[PDB]
Amino acid sequence: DSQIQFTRHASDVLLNLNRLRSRDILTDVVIVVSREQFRAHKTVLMACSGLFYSIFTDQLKRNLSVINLDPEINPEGFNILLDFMYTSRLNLREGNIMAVMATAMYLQMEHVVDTCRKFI
Amino acid sequence: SQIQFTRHASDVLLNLNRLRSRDILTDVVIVVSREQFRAHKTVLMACSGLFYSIFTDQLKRNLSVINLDPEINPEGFNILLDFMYTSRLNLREGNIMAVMATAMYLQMEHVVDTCRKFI
Amino acid sequence: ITTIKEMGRSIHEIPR
Amino acid sequence: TTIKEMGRSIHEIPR
Ligand code: NA
Ligand code: NA
Repeated sequence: DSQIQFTRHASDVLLNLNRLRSRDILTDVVIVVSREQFRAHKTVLMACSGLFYSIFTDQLKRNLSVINLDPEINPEGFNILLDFMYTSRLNLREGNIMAVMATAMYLQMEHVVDTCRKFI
Repeated sequence: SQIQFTRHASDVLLNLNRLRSRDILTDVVIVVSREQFRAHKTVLMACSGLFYSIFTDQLKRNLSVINLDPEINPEGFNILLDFMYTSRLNLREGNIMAVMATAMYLQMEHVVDTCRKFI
Repeated sequence: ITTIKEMGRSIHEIPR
Repeated sequence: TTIKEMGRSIHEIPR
């Protein structure tokens, strides 16, 4: 018997999921962060965030199509994390690292928080 | 500065497979000669040109049940579905032709090209 | 079991 | 500036 391990398969799947997101194909939720809105696939959000995982495994919240995050959450920080979920790349700047880290803590993304700590 | 998480995509895919096995947010059942396989349309579209076409077709994109061609082998489909969700393609001498035929039907040409190396 | 890595693209690319 | 991180990036969903 034989097993072939396609080493860029997962990356290729994730790129295609990001392309679906950019085209708004099969997205099933909007995340509202104060004045800004971001469409996504619940499966990707649950895969990456303990907060979204907990929301969408609640039987009474699984069908929510609109999520309003806490008013204190920074939209730019959320956008950076959403892009990370769909690309594997976390793009930080001196002016936004604190907001990214705070948003990652709120989203229960502990490994991203740990990375952010390294950049002050 | 950009931090590249080199195992992030694999970690996402594993979590998507865990959601599949727990039947969380799956939105379609694929029927192959009366055998049923639940899945996420997004993953099927990401991996297969046929499913990409089906799930954007205005006449089929809202169906929760998709019936494949009656000549499609259920074992071959299961092998390809597992590959979609894990990156691992398992081949045996007794099923490689069925796997290859199923990949051709699903418009997964890169998988077909790999199977050809083992013939 | 013979395990082999394949490093090429595994699936189609969805256009932007 | 690009920096690789090879550790787990996200939580692991249980079986
Ligand atoms: Na999905
Ligand atoms: Na079922």
